[PDB]
This record gives sequence, structure tokens and C-alpha cells, in this order.
Amino acid sequence: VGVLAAQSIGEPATQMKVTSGVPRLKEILNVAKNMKTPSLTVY
Amino acid sequence: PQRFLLPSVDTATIWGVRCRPGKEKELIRKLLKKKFNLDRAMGKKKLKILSIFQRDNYTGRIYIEAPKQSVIEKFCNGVPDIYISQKLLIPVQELPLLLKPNKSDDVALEEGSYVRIKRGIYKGDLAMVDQISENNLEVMLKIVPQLFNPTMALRLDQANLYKRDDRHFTYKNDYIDGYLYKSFRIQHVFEPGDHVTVINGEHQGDAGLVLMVEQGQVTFMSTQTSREVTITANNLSKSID
Amino acid sequence: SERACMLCGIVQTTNEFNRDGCPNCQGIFEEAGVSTMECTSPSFEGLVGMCKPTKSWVAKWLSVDHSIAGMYAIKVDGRLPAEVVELLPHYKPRDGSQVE
Amino acid sequence: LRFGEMERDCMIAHGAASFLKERLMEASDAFRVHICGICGLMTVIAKLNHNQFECKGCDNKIDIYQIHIPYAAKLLFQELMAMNITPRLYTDRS
Amino acid sequence: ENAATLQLGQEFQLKQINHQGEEEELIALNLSEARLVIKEALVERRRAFKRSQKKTREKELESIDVLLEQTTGGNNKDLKNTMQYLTNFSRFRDQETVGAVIQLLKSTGLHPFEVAQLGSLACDTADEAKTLIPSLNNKISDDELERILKELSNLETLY
Amino acid sequence: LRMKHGTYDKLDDDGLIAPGVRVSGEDVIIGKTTPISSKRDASTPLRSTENGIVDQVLVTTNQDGLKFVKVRVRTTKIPQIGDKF
Amino acid sequence: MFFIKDLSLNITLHPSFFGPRMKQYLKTKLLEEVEGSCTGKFGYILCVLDYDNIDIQRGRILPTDGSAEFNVKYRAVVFKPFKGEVVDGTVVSCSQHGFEVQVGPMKVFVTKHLMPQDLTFNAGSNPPSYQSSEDVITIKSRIRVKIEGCISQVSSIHAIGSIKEDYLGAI
Amino acid sequence: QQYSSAPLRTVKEVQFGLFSPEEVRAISVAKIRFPETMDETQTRAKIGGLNDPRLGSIDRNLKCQTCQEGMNECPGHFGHIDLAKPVFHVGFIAKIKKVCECVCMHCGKLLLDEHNELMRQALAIKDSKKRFAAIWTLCKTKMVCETDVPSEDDPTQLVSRGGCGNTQPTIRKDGLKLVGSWPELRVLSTEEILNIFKHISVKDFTSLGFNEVFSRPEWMILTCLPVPPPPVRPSISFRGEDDLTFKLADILKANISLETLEHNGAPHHAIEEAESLLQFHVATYMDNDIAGQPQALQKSGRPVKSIRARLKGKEGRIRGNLMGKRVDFSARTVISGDPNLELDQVGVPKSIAKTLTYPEVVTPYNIDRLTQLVRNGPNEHPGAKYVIRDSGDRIDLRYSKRAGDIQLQYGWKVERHIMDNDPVLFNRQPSLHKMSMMAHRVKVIPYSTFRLNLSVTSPYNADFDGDEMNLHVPQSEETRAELSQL
Amino acid sequence: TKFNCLFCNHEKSVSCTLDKKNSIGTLSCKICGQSFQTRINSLSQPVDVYSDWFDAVEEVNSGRG
Amino acid sequence: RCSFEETVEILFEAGASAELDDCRGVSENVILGQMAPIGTGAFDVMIDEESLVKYM
DNA sequence: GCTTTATTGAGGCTTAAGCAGTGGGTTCCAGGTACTAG
DNA sequence: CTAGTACCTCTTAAGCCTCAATAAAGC
Ligand SMILES: [Mg+2]
Ligand SMILES: [Zn+2]
Ligand SMILES: [Zn+2]
Ligand SMILES: [Zn+2]
Ligand SMILES: [Zn+2]
Repeated sequence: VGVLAAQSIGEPATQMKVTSGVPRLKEILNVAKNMKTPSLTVY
Repeated sequence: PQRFLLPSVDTATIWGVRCRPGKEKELIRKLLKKKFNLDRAMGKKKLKILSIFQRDNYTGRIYIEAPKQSVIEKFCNGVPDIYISQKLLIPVQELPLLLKPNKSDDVALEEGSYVRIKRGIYKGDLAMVDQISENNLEVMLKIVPQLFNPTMALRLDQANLYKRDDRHFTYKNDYIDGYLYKSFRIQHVFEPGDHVTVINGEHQGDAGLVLMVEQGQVTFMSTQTSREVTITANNLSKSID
Repeated sequence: SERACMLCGIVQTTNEFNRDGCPNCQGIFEEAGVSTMECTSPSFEGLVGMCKPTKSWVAKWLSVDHSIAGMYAIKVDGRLPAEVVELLPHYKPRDGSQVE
Repeated sequence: LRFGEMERDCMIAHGAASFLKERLMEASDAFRVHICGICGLMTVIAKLNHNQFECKGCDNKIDIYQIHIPYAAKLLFQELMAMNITPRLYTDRS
Repeated sequence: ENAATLQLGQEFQLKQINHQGEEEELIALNLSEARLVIKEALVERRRAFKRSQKKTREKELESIDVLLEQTTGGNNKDLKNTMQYLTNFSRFRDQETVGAVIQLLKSTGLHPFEVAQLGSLACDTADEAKTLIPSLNNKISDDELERILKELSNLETLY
Repeated sequence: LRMKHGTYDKLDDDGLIAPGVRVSGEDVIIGKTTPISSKRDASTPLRSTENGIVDQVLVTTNQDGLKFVKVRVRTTKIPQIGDKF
Repeated sequence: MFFIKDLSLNITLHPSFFGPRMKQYLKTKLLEEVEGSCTGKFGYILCVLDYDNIDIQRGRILPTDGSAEFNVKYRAVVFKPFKGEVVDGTVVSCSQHGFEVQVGPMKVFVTKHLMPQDLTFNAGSNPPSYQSSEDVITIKSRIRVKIEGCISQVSSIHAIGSIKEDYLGAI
Repeated sequence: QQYSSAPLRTVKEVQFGLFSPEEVRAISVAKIRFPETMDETQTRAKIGGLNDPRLGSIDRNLKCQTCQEGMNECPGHFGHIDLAKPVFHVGFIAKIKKVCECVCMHCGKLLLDEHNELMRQALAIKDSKKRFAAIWTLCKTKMVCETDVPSEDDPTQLVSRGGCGNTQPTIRKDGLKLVGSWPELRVLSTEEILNIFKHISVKDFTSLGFNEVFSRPEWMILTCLPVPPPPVRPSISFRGEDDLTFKLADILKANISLETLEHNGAPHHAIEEAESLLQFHVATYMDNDIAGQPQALQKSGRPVKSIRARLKGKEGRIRGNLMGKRVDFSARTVISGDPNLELDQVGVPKSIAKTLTYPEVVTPYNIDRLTQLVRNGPNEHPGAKYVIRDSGDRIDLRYSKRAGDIQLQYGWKVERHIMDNDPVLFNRQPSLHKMSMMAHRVKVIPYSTFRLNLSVTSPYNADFDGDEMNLHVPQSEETRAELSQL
Repeated sequence: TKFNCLFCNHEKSVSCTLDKKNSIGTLSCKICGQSFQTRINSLSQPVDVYSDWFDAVEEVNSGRG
Repeated sequence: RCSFEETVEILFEAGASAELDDCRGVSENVILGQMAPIGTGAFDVMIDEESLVKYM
């Protein structure tokens, strides 16, 4: 299961205002204490 | 007399300075020449440098005897291949051993002893010390030239062959009994049933079981030969079964 | 070639010894009736540049306090002639034999 | 050809453990090494012609087991031993 | 180090493991019981071979030798030597005698090795028994030791 | 003692294949032997994956005067399915 | 020393010999292995009992090889001498340094220095024997001796004993 | 590849304890004391030195004395070096500093005890790493050992802990040799640190995380450097000893010089320089790249390669020869589209099919087919090139002129050329996802380009613009079944 | 707070304390016990105090005060 | 963890701590060249001595 | 009331990490220097 | 004389040490 999940999460990254795309995935995977484009949503 | 030569803080003060290996003698000579030139030029004002020396076995360092560090730093300033910054104070207790001559690895030469020639066309050839000069500067060595054959010498180079005695022949300027004598510089020259194994001797590598021990001689039955062999205890090692 | 005297340890070229001999032991050699070459050896270890023999502890350690400033050898191999030894009751060889 | 790490994990995902074992132990470098059952070290004296097995480190006569591993594995183990690191290969779970 | 002071090895513990993982007490046997179990094993082997193939110091020794030759014969010559050693100087010839001996030794509750030695080795005096096994000195009362020794001596078969 | 699968028959007496000689596989192009102290072969085998007719051979002297050899081999390659355009 | 215990043996079988009679071959190989075995760890194996009740665990198939590895657990009786024990044997040969005594599957040697003073070797009889003031020793004799040392061989066990305490020797 | 009587069984666990000097001496069959790797005339290896025959066979045609084996079966043996002066381990230098800070510099006892509540809380941590970190933090917080500690129940009353009272210096980490400050800064002797480690009791380093059975704080201070056997230091033909052999020779020369200096009068001045040089050489041998220190330069124009470098990254053994290693039975070449091929069917060049082989075992079912393949010979595509007998020896067919006279027997194996309907794994090097490596049925074609179905291009992300793909042929029935079914 | 000294010719035996509140630089040696004081600024550094001390020593030695 | 970016530091840490590896991971078996407990290798295949007789 | 504490945290410097696979062409057999064998 | 032979030469994640306030205990 782990290897399948890793491959399924990595394939879109290879295929590919607010940071998005590969930089966002790298930030999410890393601890990312400092946020390049921090955001908050309130309703 | 040497008891009164013990170094003291108020009498001996030597500082070590790092230098490039292989330039110790040249650096010492250059420093001595510079000191002489400074003494000749400046005149009354002379740097307080008492001696500069080095040790062959201790490469990459020189030693200067001065009363103050600043004097050494000024004297050595601008001298290539000397790291004045990388300097340390030599403790007094270490001063004697620093100047103590190194124990030469050459064993005391004795008549009939076997040695190996370091320099010469017979490199790697065993030699026998026959005689030692009174000045202890040259030693006579007997070596194998294959043994000298008077017949072949007479057949080939009789012009350079001379006979001094029934067993003495001179060839190309001294062969005795087929061996060449030449002068060389000294600097150029247990319990029963225990498993035991032979580590040294004629039976080296043999293993067996001890049966009797007496007066330091251990007798063991050897499986390889199935016979009792008696060997000195020091030449046997107890092997764990 | 450079040779170091077996008596005082001074190191000098063979030409200097042949021409002028040892500046510090010429008289002793002449008294002993021996040549300078026989009292000098080509094998030596270590080099010492003595500048103030009278005020240098190294000179006292090497027994060259009364000698002149110059190049000396810490260790010199060989033995002096028997005549020189007889004239120097307190002679100490520089080969390290008496440094036990 | 080189069996890349990405290919290795792709095969792992495929679940073909037998294929990976064959590829990394049969189609590639293959070695057979002897290890004691007490010290678990590859330094075992094994004379196959004499059929004599003995390890000097531990006083054991017949406690040796043979394992098939890649030559790279034993090279790594020896390199670690050079670093005073001893991978103790054991055939049983404690 | 292994000696007679009950300092057994790392494997000769007082407790033993079973095929099912249960822990039992170590059990020993004497020469007569050893011969009985060996004979039973030989009979079982002979029966197994037969079914598979289907689809006074002068006569007993010959029968034992021929039985050994028929099954597990020729593989090693040490088995015959061990069998001869066991048979030549055995003590009990009847199953009932060995059964009674083991039943009596069970009541003592001593170490299996000690009871095996007592049932195998022969002793006649308390001092001889004590010096034979110094470790088992302050474990068995003198009266009990004498009683068991005389019982064993009486139980000896007359060949 | 060191002999390779390369066929030395193509080599002439001089040790160099002349132009117009068919060479393939590990066939030796230059025959060189280094004396050992009697000698060990040091020939330059042809590329295993490439083959063709030797086009030219030249022999000269290097800067230090040592003998030097250069052999150019020519092959005709026709378009195939795997070729890239 | 005559101890019954459970021993586990691993036996490898080729996949070809997977017929109905494979059990017979496995049992034959087990008999050929256990009999004559002599290892210092487990001592000397004497016999294996309950042949018909031998249970064989499910075989293990190698990850790549087709061989099957069966771990068979069997109850067996084994013999292992210990230091300080007293055992009886029969003299097998005589020598100047002593006489070897066969006991069970093992041999025992008595040191000359640890022999009675009265006992003395004699070559006047064929074969050479030993004479004592109150005992007689020959090739065919039952001798009870104490074992003081044990030596383990690749496939043999040796004992070193002595006869100094009373009630020892010929009986 | 020789028969062995040792039982066969895979490894199930791997302990990673330290290698004790006593174990080194016990297992080190030979002793290395000659820096020269060869004897006079460069014919026989130096006895009791580098490349000694006892460690292994330097070159073919000679059998290792220890094992009487050549190159195929020769794991190698290590040698023990005296190393009179202990040398800090580069990898454990931080561990050495932490242990020294955690224990007294005189009594070799843990600075704190169970009396302190914080120490008890730290010990409560089951994890070795976190517990050791907490203990180190608490110890560095303390600055002086106390012989008597206040009692928690009675703060006024104190209980004698058994300490001395010596202050704990602030140990620094500068260069190979650490310096401690009490303030006066001084270099702590390696012998003193080794003695302190030896004085550590079982409980102390057991709490610190060192397993007594397989590790000890003293064992970190290496007093003997194992000598890798010849296989670890192959001689490259140009003998051409590797850089590691040169580093070992330099270390041995340094040790010999240090021993000679010690035996020929030790002024203690140059002894420090010799010891520092030996430590630097050992550290470079174990780790050439040392942060904030000069890198040892090999005699040639290249930095010396060390074991740490050899196990650094992709080029290292871990990621270069274990996680990913080269394969024998495999081919690589360009791919071309082919609408006339089935989805699971992949075209294969005839030459690649001939080169690639499968070891099919001889059976009565296909005895005739295998005999026909053998008769065809390696040159003909439907044939074979090698025949494996029962003994395991392999006989080639092209070199043997009597191939047609060979009668196959049951149990033998023949390396037959891959035929049609033969599963093989087709892959593209950028294995981005799981579906980048799939099994295809071989279809032999008379062209030098792999051919695959049009659809399978999408999972492979292929575009036939020069893409090169790899085909791996299974070499066993197990592998074939797994590829076909999984 | 480590600097060389000229009276005892010992390195790293000198310590300098800079009181910016009082703007005073005090240099003291731990071996010969020599103490010197000078005026300093907020931008002053121990090297400045050492240079001032050396200049004062030179002036005293020259006798041109 | 050795197979990751940190290679020799983890080895030194394990040596200092004498860490024990159960070899249940993929990397351990891959390095040892043994069938990992993965899919096909997760379980083991045995032989039934009672079903074989009746199947014959 | 004043003095000395353990704690808190906050940044500088540091040591690490840095797609996969494949094909090929160039260059290193290191510079000078002293000592010694034919 | 001449030529061998060896020999000295760009973007973050954690660790640690070093810094400036702060509430309690000594006294
Ligand atoms: Mg493309
Ligand atoms: Zn072992
Ligand atoms: Zn070997
Ligand atoms: Zn203490
Ligand atoms: Zn001062």
C-alpha cells in the first residue's frame, strides 16, 4: 500500500496569488515552519 | 659534570617554530647567516638569539634559544618556510631529552656478526663483520662475490688477476677463500592431556596432546606423526580444544 | 662534503679542514701529532648554529661553551686518536655512548 | 543494464518478491558466506575441500551456517568492520 | 565448567521443553531401562520395515546382534560395541524389576542424575557413597541411603 | 601469454591491416607487443559493436620519435527502422 | 549421561522425491544421520525411540529453490560424560604409558603418575599386563575408574581418568 | 560455487554492536607490520604486512593459505594493528564528547543519579535516543560532581553519593583532539579518556544507551584498526594498489615511527605531533571528508578515497550496489510502434533473443524439444548456447564441436534462446509510476528495434522519438509465474 | 579578552574591560599584574586599548612626556 | 534508514547504541538479497503430507 | 532592602541534503631534486 | 660520465553555542 500511495502521489507531480504545484507539495511534505504565502479563510 | 647542566627556567629558554619539512638544515644555515649579518651591521644593538638548531628525527620544526618571544618573532619575521605563528614554548623538563642524542638503531658491531649492507652494489646481500677500524668509521665486511672462482678469473681477465697467497687473490683491486673483503662506512651498513601447538622450532606448526612436563621440557604425542616429541615450553602454545 | 669534528662537534667543509683545520682544536691536534682528517668524521646528526656560546645553555650541554660561534653537530660518530684521548682525561665522546 | 531504485520500488509495488530476489541475487553478484551461530561474523575459516569449519574469534567447532548474499552485502559488512562496526548476522529471532 | 557439584551446562537444566512448548522435569534412566527402551525402539523399527516391505549370555547376545544387523546394521560399528557393552555387564533382566526400581526412586524426589547414578553404580558403605558423590552429602539421610542401597542390592537379578 | 579472441591472420608481416581488409568483432586492428622482463600482446582490438572495411592506415613518428600508428575504418550505414531523423 | 531429550533436525529434500514413499526416504536419511553422530554440543547420540510416533512438521520451501526443508522433532536418548563421574569399562589395548579402556562408544586413558604404587607394568606375559599386590589386570577385565577430564573430537570423545580412591580397579 | 555441508538458512536479524579490540585480536589471524605491499623483486607479498597471503589471495593462480581457496570463494580475513596510542573515532567523536560530559573526569561516574527528579523523568523515557539526549542535557546543565546529594524527603539531610567533588570542565570540540576548560584550556589525554570509559560501571552506560553485551563506551575509543582483506582493496592492473591501501600503509608507517620514537627516547614534544598525525591519518582513512579540517591528499592528483566516501551517496555501495545494481540478463534498445502486435505482446530483435537466454531444466515432457534446440546450436535462433550438467559445470556449444553428440539427461539445464510467448519485463528508465514496468510476451522479429503495442505507450509515457527501453528476461519458473500472474 | 603583553612577553595573558557607561578601558595582565587605564568611546575595541597602552609605554620609555 | 540520504551517520549511531534490526523491512531484505515479506514473500508455502497421499 | 541565582527564549554558525537511465570523447600516468649503481 | 631510483610535493532542516530578560531564594 505504501509504495502504491507513493507512486500515485509522485506521478501527478512529475506530470505537473497563492503558491501551488510542485513548490506547494514540497512545502507540505516538509515541516515548512516558514510559509512563503501563508493564507487563512474565515466564514 | 652533567649533574650541573640541568636546565632551568632562568637559564634555559627554547621556543619551537614550525617549518617546511626537508629544509631544516638549509633554514638553520640561513638563520645563522642572517644573525651574523645583523650582528655585523647593527652593531651594539643585537637580537638576543643564543642558538638555533633542529633534530633530524623531528622534521618540520626548529628550535631557537632566546630570552623573549618577541625577539624570536622579530628575528624570524620575513623568513620563508617558517610559521612564526605556529610556535610553542618547550618545557624545561623536556629540554634534556630534546638534546639527548638518538639511540642509533645499528647494533654494536662485533667480529663475526651478520649484517646487511645498505649502500653499495651488494644491496640486500648478507655480510660478516671481520674487523672494525680503531676510529669506528670503517668496517671490513666479508661477502659472497657466487664464490670467486680463480680458474674463471685466470681464463678471462688474467691481466687484472694477481695471486698473493695459496688462498688469496686480488681482482680489479682482495678475495680470500672465495669471499670478498671490502671496507664500508658504518652509516652505510602445561598439564598432561592439554592440546598444544608448536609456534617455533623445527617442528613449527605441529599440534599434539601433552603427556609429561619436566624441567621446562614438554613432551607431547603428535597426531600427524603419532610419536612423542619433546620441545621447550617457551616454543609451545596452548590451543583451546 | 661536510665533516663534523669528533672532539668539539664543529661542522665544516673538508676543504676548510685541509686548509685551516679545526679553529678550536688545532693546537690539541698538533700536540697529539695527528692530522685533522683523522680527528674528524663525515657522519653527524643534527645541526646547531651557536651564536653566543658563553651565554647559551645548549653550548654548555654540548661542552662547546668555550668554543666560537658557528655550526656544530649534536652527535658525531667515530673515535678520536688514542693520543688525543690521553691528552684529554675528561673527554666525553659525542656518539652517545656516555649518555646512559 | 542497471536495476534502478525506482524500478526496484515499482517491482515492490507489483509484489514480485521472487523476481526482485532473483534479479538482485541471481542475475547480479552472488556470494555464499559462512557465519557462526554465536558471533554471527563472516570471518569464518571454512575449508570446503577438508570440510572443516572453525572461527578463531569464538571457540566453536560446528556452529556455522551458510547464507547466500550479494557480494556487495559482504563488501559493506567488511567496510563497516573496518569502521569497528560489526553487523552480527543471526539466523534466529531473539 | 561441568563437574559433579550440580553446575550443569547451559543446556542441562533441571527443566526441559516439550514439542508442544510445555515445561517438564528432567527424567533419567538406568542401564536396564536404557536397554528396555533400545529394544522397544528396535522392535518398532523392525515392525515399520516389515510393514513397508509387505506393501543366558549365550543366546540373547546372538539374537540382539542379528536384530541389530537386520535393521540399522552396517551404518556404524559403534552401535554394536555399545550394545555389547550394555549387555555384557547388565544388572536387571526383567521389566518388572526395573519398573519397581524406578517407582521406588521416584518417591525419593532427588535429582535425576543422582538417582540414575545410585541405581546404576553399586555401593556398600555410607562413606563410599558419600565420597563417590561429595555434592550429594547433606541431601539424603544416612538411614534412607542405607535402606535404598540394601533394597537395590536385594533387587539385583541372579543372572 | 596474453592472447585475445581477435583474429591475427588479418595482420600482415608489419602488423597493421592494409586498406580493403574485412574486420569485425574483436579482430585486431593494430598488432603491438610489449616486451616483458618474453613479451605480452598489446594489440588494439576492433570495437565489438562496430565493424567495417578498414579505410586507411598511416605510420609516423611521435614528438619523441617513437613509432605511431593511426588506422581509420570506414563503414556504410543504411537507414533502418530504429534510426532517428 | 543416558539422558532422554527432544532434538530437532532440519532435513532438505529435493522436490522430485515428493511421492507417497517420501516419508520412508526421510526416515532412512534421519536414521543415517542420527546414528553415529558425535557432537560436542549435544554430546554423543545413543539411540532414537518411538520410530512410529515420529512427527514431522510441515516442510519449508525455499524462496527460489524447490527443495523442502522439514524440521523433525524426535525424542532420543544420548550419552555425555561429565568430570568426576565413575564408570566401568573393558581394557582394549596395553601400552607402556598405560592401557586404553573402551567404555560404551568412548575411550578412557589412565595417566601413569596417577596409578597405585603396587601396580606395575610387566612385559613378561603375552600380551603385556599389570601386576598388583592384591589385583590382576589383563586385556579381558572389567575396570571401574573415575573420569577427571573430557576431550571432544570432531566425531569422537576421549576421557582421562585415574584410580586413586578406594574400591577402584578390577571388580 | 562449491558444495558446502553447512546448513542453509536466510538471515533473520542483524545486530549492529561495536567491534571490541579483544575480538579484533582474537579474530585477526595475521599481523601487519610491513608497510610495503610486496617483498623484494615484487614477486611475493610481504610476510606479516599489507596484502599478506593469510588475509587473502592477492592474485589468481594462488590459493589463500587460511582457506586454501582462490578468488571465487574467499571472503577474506582481517589483521590487528597494535596502535599503542589510542585514537579517537571520527564517527563517535560527538559520542565521546557527550559521554565525557556525562561522567566525572576523575571517578568516571555519572554526574547525576536517581535522587534528582529530572534524572528520574529522563530515565523513564523508553527510547534510547531520547533518553540519552535528556541525560546529556541534564549533565551539561550540571557543572560539578557532588560527593553528597541532598535527600528529597529531607532537604537539610544529605546522602553520600560516593563522588569526589572535582569540577566538570566545559569540554569543547575543536579539531581532531578536544580541549577542556576548567578558566584554563588544556587538551585532554586520550589515555585518560579511555581510562575514564573503562571505569564506567554497567549501569551508567546501560542507562546512556550502550548495550554491554555488544557495545561499551571504551570500545568507541579504537585501540586496534582492522585491516580490510584484499577483496576490500582490489589491485587494479595497469601492482596498482588502491588509495585505501596507500592510506593503510601511511598509517602503519606512522605507527612504526611513533613506536620507534617511544622506544628510542620520548621527549613528549614530538610525541604529541606524531600522535596527532596518527589520529588525522586514521580519521581520514575512516572519513576523508572531515568538516572544518583539511582533507588528506593522495600521492596522485586526487583526494584520498575513504570508506565514508565509499558509503556516502548514490556512488556508494548502499545506493550504488545494493539498492540498485547492474543486471546480467537484460537488454536495452530503442522502441518502435507496431499496430500489428497484441497488447501484451512485445517485439524482440532476433539478435537480442539469441544473446538473452533462459535456463530451462531438462524434463521428459520437452526432452525432444530441448534436444532439437541443442542440435540447432547457438548460431541458429531456436537453439541454445550453454548446457548445465548435474554436477553444475557449464559446457559451451559453440566452442564444442561435438554438440550434436551430447545426450541430454533429466535434471540438467540448458540456456535456450527466448522463444515466443516468453514473459519478459519491459520497462522505461524513468519509472515514475507503478505501471512503468510490465510483463510482455516475447515475439521474435527480424529487426534491431523493440516493438510494443500502441496503447502501452501511454503507461510508459513513450513517444517513439528515440526512447530506449529495457527488457529483463526471467531466469526461473517462479519468476516467470510471478511476472505472468502479478 | 585575550591579548599579548610586553612586560612578561606572555601571549593571551591580557584582558581588557570596556565600561561604556563610564567610558573607561582597563587593561590588566594575569601574570605580571600590570594595570593600565585609558579613555574609550562607544566604538572602542580591546585592540584600541592595547594600542593606547603600547603608545603610553613607548612614551614613558622615551622620556618625552 | 541507511538507504536514505544519511548513510554513515546512521551506521555510527547504531554502532554506538548497538541497535537491533529485525530485518522485517524492504531495504533490509534487499540488502541481504532475500525474499522480503512483501506480497508473494509475506507468507510461506509448505507441504501437506496427508493430502499428498490421497491426491496420488 | 540588595545580590545572586535557575529558568526562559533568540540568533549565528555549522553540517548537511540535493530526478532516473543511457551513449560517447579526452587525459593522468604526475613536477624537479639528490643520491647512487654501471 | 652517464643514467636508475626514490622522495616531497542556490534553498531550507536540525545541533550546538553563544547571547539578553525574568521570578525566587540567600542573605
Ligand atoms: Mg520522447
Ligand atoms: Zn565465530
Ligand atoms: Zn582467502
Ligand atoms: Zn569523580
Ligand atoms: Zn604581562
